[PDB]
Amino acid sequence: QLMAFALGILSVFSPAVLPVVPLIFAGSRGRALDAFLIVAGLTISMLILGYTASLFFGFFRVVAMLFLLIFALILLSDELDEKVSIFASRMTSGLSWKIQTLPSFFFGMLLAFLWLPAILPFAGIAISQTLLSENPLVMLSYGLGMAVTIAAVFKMGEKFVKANFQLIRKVTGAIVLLYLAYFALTEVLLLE
Repeated sequence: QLMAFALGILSVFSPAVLPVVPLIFAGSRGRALDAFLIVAGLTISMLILGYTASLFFGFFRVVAMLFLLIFALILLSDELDEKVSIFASRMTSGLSWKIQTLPSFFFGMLLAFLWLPAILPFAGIAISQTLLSENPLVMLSYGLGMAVTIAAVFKMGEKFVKANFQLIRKVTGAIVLLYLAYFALTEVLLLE
């Protein structure tokens, strides 16, 4: 949304684990603020795709995601763990082009990169949905992933949690859902 980016900054407030190690998908530093801008960034380029650009910045979408992969590499670096291993699994579900790819910037590789920036912005579109047209399909698909994640993060407003091991699990569901919603060959237009 035109304020979802702002929503993340509030999240940054909530300190939490001093190391704030990628756990609450939050943050607690100056450099982190710069990273927050990136999550917001993914939605604007993509919106043009909604129908069929062919005269905007279609190329920008692939390169933009490439820079993001660098941030993703740190997650894999982790000293092995659960969700991290499963997180890689999203790549198998997410990728598609294989026995029929279009020689370019490895479109499919780029897509895997794309999921990590979102989430709170993904949360931002949903707020828009309640006060905008109708489409329970996204909500129903989104709802199971959304309810667990939204409740845990809300706690941050007052103060995050020690480092609830359960909380990390919520992050994966939101990420899996976003790719499917974008695929929806409908909506995402609205603006004439």
